[PDB]
Amino acid sequence: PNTVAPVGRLKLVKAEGNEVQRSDDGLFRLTAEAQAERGAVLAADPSIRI
Amino acid sequence: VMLPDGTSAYTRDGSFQVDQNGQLVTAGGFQVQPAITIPANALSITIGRDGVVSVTQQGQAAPVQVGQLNLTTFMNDTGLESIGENLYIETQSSGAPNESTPGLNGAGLLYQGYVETSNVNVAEELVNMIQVQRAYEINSKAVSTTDQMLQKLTQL
Amino acid sequence: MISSLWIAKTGLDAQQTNMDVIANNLANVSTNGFKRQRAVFEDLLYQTIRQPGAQSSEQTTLPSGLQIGTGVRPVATERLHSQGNLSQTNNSKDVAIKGQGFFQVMLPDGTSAYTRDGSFQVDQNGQLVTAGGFQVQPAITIPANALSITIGRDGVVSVTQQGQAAPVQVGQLNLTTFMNDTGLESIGENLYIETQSSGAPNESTPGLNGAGLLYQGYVETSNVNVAEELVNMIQVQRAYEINSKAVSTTDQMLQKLTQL
Amino acid sequence: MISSLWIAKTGLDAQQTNMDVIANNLANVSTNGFKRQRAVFEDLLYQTIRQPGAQSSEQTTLPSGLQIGTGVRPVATERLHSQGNLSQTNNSKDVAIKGQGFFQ
Amino acid sequence: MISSLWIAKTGLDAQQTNMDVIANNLANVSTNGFKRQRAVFEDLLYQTIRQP
Amino acid sequence: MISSLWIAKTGLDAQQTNMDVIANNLANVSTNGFKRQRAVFEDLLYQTIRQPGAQSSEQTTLPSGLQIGTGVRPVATERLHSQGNLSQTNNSKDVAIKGQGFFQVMLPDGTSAYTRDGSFQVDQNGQLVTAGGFQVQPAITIPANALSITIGRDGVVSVTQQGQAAPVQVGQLNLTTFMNDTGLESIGENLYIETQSSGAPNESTPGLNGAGLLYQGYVETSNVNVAEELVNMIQVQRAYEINSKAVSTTDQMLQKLTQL
Amino acid sequence: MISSLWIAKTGLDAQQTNMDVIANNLANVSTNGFKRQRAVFEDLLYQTIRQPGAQSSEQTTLPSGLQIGTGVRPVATERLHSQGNLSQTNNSKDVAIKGQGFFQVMLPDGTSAYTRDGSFQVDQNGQLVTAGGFQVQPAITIPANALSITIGRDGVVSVTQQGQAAPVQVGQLNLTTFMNDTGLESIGENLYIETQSSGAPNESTPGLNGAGLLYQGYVETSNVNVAEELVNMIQVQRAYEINSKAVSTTDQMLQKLTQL
Amino acid sequence: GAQSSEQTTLPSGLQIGTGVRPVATERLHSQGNLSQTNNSKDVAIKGQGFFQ
Amino acid sequence: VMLPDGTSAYTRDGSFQVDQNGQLVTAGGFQVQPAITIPANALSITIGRDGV
Amino acid sequence: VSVTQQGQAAPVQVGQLNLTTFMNDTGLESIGENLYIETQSSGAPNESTPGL
Amino acid sequence: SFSQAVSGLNAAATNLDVIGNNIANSATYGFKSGTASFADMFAGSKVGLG
Amino acid sequence: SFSQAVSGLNAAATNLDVIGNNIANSATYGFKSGTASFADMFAGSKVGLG
Repeated sequence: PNTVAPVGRLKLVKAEGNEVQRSDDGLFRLTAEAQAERGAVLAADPSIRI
Repeated sequence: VMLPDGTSAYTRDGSFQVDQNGQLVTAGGFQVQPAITIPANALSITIGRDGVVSVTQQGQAAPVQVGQLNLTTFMNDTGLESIGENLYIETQSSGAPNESTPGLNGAGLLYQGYVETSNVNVAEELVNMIQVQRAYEINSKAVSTTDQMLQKLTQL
Repeated sequence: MISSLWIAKTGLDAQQTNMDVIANNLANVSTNGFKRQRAVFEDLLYQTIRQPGAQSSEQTTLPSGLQIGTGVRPVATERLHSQGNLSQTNNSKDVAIKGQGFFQVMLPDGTSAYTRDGSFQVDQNGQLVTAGGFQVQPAITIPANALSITIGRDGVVSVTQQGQAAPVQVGQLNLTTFMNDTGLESIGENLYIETQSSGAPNESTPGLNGAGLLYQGYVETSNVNVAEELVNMIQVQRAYEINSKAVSTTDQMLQKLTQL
Repeated sequence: MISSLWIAKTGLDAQQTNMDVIANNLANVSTNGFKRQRAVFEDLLYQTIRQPGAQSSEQTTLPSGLQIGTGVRPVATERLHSQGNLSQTNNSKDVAIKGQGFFQ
Repeated sequence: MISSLWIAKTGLDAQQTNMDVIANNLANVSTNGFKRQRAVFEDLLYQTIRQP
Repeated sequence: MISSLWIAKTGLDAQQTNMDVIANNLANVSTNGFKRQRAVFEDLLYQTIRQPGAQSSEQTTLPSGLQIGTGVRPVATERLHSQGNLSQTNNSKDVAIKGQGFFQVMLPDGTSAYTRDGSFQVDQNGQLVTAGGFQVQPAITIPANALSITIGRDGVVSVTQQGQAAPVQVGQLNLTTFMNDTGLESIGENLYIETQSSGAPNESTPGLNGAGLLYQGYVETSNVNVAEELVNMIQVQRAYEINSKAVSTTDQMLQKLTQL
Repeated sequence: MISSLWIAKTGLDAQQTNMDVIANNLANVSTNGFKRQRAVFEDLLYQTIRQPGAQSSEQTTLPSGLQIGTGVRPVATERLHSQGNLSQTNNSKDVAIKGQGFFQVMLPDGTSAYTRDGSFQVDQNGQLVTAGGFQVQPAITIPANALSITIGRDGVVSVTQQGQAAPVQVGQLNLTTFMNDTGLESIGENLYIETQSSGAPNESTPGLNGAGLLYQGYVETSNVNVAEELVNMIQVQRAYEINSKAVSTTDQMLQKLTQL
Repeated sequence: GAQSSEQTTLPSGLQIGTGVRPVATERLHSQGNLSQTNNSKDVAIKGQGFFQ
Repeated sequence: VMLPDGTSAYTRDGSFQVDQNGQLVTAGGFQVQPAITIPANALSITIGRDGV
Repeated sequence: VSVTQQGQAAPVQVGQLNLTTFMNDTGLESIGENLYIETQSSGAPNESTPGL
Repeated sequence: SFSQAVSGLNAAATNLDVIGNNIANSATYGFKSGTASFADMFAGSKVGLG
Repeated sequence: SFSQAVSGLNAAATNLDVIGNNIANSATYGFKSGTASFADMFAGSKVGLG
């Protein structure tokens, strides 16, 4: 068990209801207005805990 | 203690036995580190306060030193991983196993002829069983109340 | 069907094993050259759940995570090979060991067993046998009209004949010593057979190489100390009672689950 | 019905046999030419469980496995054929033995 | 009820017989032409649990 | 989960601690230079709820308002440093203390420990050591051909050699006195070490400003009074009974709430 | 399974050891050249809990913290080396020592033991031997044609032959003395062997630098005192019974708890 | 012992058993200890015979 | 474990028996690979920590 | 927080465990993992030495 | 600790046997008295056997 | 009371041994008789030690 080492970090984002839209396959994606202001890809929020 | 695969585990159960080639091993057969080999001409084995193992052979009026019992001290004892048969392996929360002589560098002493027993307090466990049982009976009632509320809701 | 039930069942079995060892020790108080037994217990498996030492944050670690243990199991039974108190039976045929040696006898199958019991008899052929009729090795044969048998401290067996002022030697009682005396396999009848964990049989005379000295007319009583057994009976009874209470608590928990 | 109960039952029987031997020795104090009895016991069978010396890993053996034993059994009752004290009754017909012979 | 109890009771009765014989011998010291008694005992039955 | 159960659990633990102290005191009856221990308890926290002394009404205050207490906890175990009765063992090396001093020994680690037990022996080199082999300081060296060792009331150790009418002084036994004698840390083995609550070790001659007088051929037995221990055992058993009854009563109450 | 049970299970064992020592001393009340034993005890572990002297506040220390202790352990049984009373049994082969020396005897295996028993015999070859048949050193042969044996206060053995007015010196008996007489290892048969705690065997002549004097026709009896052993039995029996009562009280306490 | 497969057999199949029954009550015909009742009419057997 | 058709399946049920030609089999009768054959004069079978 | 070192009759001071006190403790935000974070209704976290 | 005391009892019985035999032969020409000698049975020190 | 009484028992035994030694040396030229002197062993003044 001494071998345990970090490998990668999950990307955790913060988005409200008014910014995301459910695509046809059930996966949420950024709406047009919200995407235009927050950019194409959402930057990971360091304050998100899982 | 040295495991068959070669990785070292750590134990506090001090019941040892001599195997067929001498050698002090744990009751499960794993050899204790470091090596003590006890010859056949031994009459009595004495393990001193500082872990020195002396063996008295017939004729000799002076005991012969055989080996040293080295104690491994961790800085975070509770972080060890319990691997089962009275053995703990080091983890990232209990790194740097420090070999030391017993009595030095904060290490403990050795008493021969005595074994450390379990520290389980019995009354605490019984009161805790009482608390656990009644708690599992109050959570089950909460489940039943939620079930009844759902049944009444979906019935209309 | 529930973890606590299996754990408490293992605890009950371990305490029953302890009581079995206690009863075996108590039933053999009068047995000559008997060694008391002790049970050694170990923890069972440990469910890992959370890994202790895992990375909780980028610069913090998880100290001592969630390890859930299983019950208990006995590791092994170890004897206390120590010198028992001697008893004078005033018999020329009874020999006692003062050190750490064994008598070697021959089983009817031809293989050799080892016994510390010194209650010997003489068969119709005159060979020194044990109480069960197994022949000591070597065949310490005895002449027809012996008046007295003298077994010295070093295993020399002599017979005093009539009209002869010098005793005649009819054998040499030897002792076998092992690297590990606890590794000998008990077969009953106060007999121990060789195993691979008991080293090798080192044949030697009484007084050299560590082997013990022989006393004629004495028997080596059992080393069972009663007071320890009584306190251990109290311990076993109370631990069994606690584990039965735990089983009962699990039963009530499961019953409450069933009612809902 | 349980192993420890059988072991204790055997121990009780062995001690009762020892008491009978002692009582028989006491009842024959006044008998002439009586040799006292002594009972010898042996330890009974062993339930093996883990075999002592069984190879646990590829190289390490298991020392002194779980040899749970059964009770005890008496092997034999042996007489002590030793010369008792001679008593003078001053009778022309009473005879006493000095050695290790028997009348036929 | 128990073999030991029967054996010990038998031994008691035998020693009581010996005491009675001694008392009768002592009571007739002054009698003329008296011959004093002596009791002879024997071992009772021997159960063969294991045949020698 | 319920307050009364925690309070009764604390009471049970305190009574078990008291019984442990009693058993430790009774186990050391035959130990020389032993002092019996007594545990002292304090009640736990008090829940505030209604602050007493508050204004019950514009012109009046609440007298002794509603305080809810928690269980009990043990503060400390104090020794009773009193002179045990002397026993004559008629040995030239046994030394007993009549007053309030301690002997000083050196542990193998180089530190200094303090013991009141005076059962002394001599090693293979001649120095006066205790039963555990620890060297009494200040080092007292007994020479090879000693005929009698005399230890006086003031701590002088003299050896009378052959043919010499005068005795040869070979050391001087001093006693160490501490301001707080109960504050020493007992490490077992009849040994106490200095802590910061036990002041500082003041060396003094045995007969001076308050060190005790040394008696040769005497040993100081333990001060354990056994009848008091039996009565206290009765008391502890009854208190544990009552606390267990409180636990059982709380158990019965929660059952009715579960049934609700 | 509970602390007080272990502590009272150590008390029982220590008192049983004390009874064993007393019984062994009383059994050997008549053996010549016997030294009686004395068992010494010491405190076991002391669980720290609240550390004594711990800094509770920044200026107030905690005096004599919660030091819950474990039971008792015996260090050893030490031999009380004192001069037993001499008895005049008027035989030329019995010699008694007046000081603190030992006779040297050669064991069959080639090593040397040391005995204070003076009952000497002569074997068939004419050598002085111990009653157990072990030959004395440095070998004192006695001719067949011996009329009287004279062993003086200096250990000189002289034999007067027939019709000769002058005695013939046949050897010189020497005494071995040790730095520590207690550390010798007793091997039975009134024999002690050298241990590293007993220093080295210093051979000396009887009257010089510290060997004792030899008296012919005298036997050194044991130093066991019967009345003191009786009183010690009465006190050990009471202590054992009281510790058993502690065991019983713990058993009763554990009963109520489980029943709850 | 039935053929579980084309080349294998079924070891120790499913046997469900019923309870327990008493077979027989046997007597231990051994020699009991003797008691002396001081009676000219009472007789005791030493071996393995019966009165008819 | 070797299926009747010859392909290998995998099990965690550790309740094993031995059939009439030696050989370790499962409770259903399927033979376990590798092939472990216990002899007839066996007095005790020990399965070690490392599968020996 | 003081610790005992071997041979050192005196304890070594390691640190002070300070307690943070809020004015309206009931206004704290419980974030889950047994932690409270300050909320505008529970502002002004005042560190203090316990007891003072 | 029972065998240890039993051994002492046996030794005392042997001593008394010797004393009684010596007394019974108070007037017996050519009789030489007997004396019993005892030795302890220490096993490995620290424990007695009788 | 079992250590204060033992002390008195031992003192009486010592006195009786001295008396017996005086008696045994009734006919011994140049012998001087012996006597024993005893003193109490008080501690505090409320606790006697024998």
